[PDB]
Amino acid sequence: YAMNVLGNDWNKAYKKSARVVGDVIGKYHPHGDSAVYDTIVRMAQPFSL
DNA sequence: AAAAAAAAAAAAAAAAAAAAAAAAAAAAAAAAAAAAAAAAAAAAAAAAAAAAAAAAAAAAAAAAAAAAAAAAAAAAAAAAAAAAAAAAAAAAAAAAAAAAAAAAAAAAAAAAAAAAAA
Repeated sequence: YAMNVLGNDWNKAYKKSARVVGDVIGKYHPHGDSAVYDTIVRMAQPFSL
């Protein structure tokens, strides 16, 4: 939801993980940046999902 | 073959550390002035020594400041309670010599392989 609200569309330039993690922690998910970045990393990997 | 403990998966909680770059301070370790202390020379004020002397303890005795007695009154110091400072007694400890177990080099000799001769 945070990535969709920011505008990280599949046909647009990449945004840094720091910005997305900061937006998620600030707005929606108050549980520390390291876990959120680990979830983003696992979602991005081609051998996990 | 039963019990027990490690480890790994992924979203969660919470931490820790190494360097660069300049300018100032603070420890901490050195050369190097600078003065005590000590060994070994010559040198020179003090004790000795003697004769010669006269200044202060004895002695008479008055008298004038005195130390014990009496009294009143003020209140310093001593011993008993508590409450802090500061030092030996005893025990503990981190590196540190001693011992024991695993990694790397060593060649003796042979299995398997590669290569070529007639």
